[PDB]
Amino acid sequence: MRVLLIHADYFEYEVKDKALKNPEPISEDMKRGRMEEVLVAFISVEKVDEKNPEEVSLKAIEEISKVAEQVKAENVFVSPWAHLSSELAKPSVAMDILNRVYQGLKERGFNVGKAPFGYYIAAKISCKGHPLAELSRTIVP
Amino acid sequence: MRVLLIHADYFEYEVKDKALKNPEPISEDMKRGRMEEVLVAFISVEKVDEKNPEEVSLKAIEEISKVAEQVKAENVFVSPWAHLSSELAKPSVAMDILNRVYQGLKERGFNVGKAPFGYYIAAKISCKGHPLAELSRTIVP
Repeated sequence: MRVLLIHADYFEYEVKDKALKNPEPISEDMKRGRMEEVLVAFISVEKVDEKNPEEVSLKAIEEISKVAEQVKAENVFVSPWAHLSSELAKPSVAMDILNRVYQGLKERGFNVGKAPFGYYIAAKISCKGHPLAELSRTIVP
Repeated sequence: MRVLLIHADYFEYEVKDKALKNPEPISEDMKRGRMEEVLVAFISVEKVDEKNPEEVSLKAIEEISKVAEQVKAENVFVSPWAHLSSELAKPSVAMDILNRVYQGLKERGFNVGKAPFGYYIAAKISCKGHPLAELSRTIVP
């Protein structure tokens, strides 16, 4: 798993076309979402993660939590992101892990948001620019 | 070299604190910059690139150009980005390659902008959300 963490003033997205034939279904109100003062977690689930969904999820939960605690973000957003890796996991594994990370961050106490899987999405973000505002982490079994 | 390419409605940045003791010097007017309808090129220069600055630069020039031509972006922005790699090049090599890529994109005919090296930078971006709007490429000797 590869993750890019961005401490942001705001992050807003709008779902555009489907990238998969059968993407994640969504209500009208899940097409757009916005959070402020938010640690955005751009997550690229890999093939190698298929071997241990739960361990990988637990590490990602913890690595993301630490940074959010260190930067004093109460809000966290989980986004799927095909763009930190070339060996990517099949969608079942990807959605599995993305939901596990989403749930475990809720369990830690953050106000957590997410984006639907399997779509092209427009987004806008304002990146803060302090020293810990942009971090990347690599997570394996 | 690792590159993330983002086709954007706009990209605006503001230089904040120095990340290096001796960063790239800049006039007042280089502290902020904005472009619209722009292919932003987030570039992470690696250790392995120290071996062939010019080849690596030529490939990056071409890979970026193709995408800009394919997405019909006349504007290209080159940003240094420490966040696509763990084995990063020393700053001399990094600035060397970043300037070569900047110059060669000017030679191709794009209106090209860049950001200063060696600073923490705040930025905002609106990502387009069509299928080719977010691409990553890996470039080696």
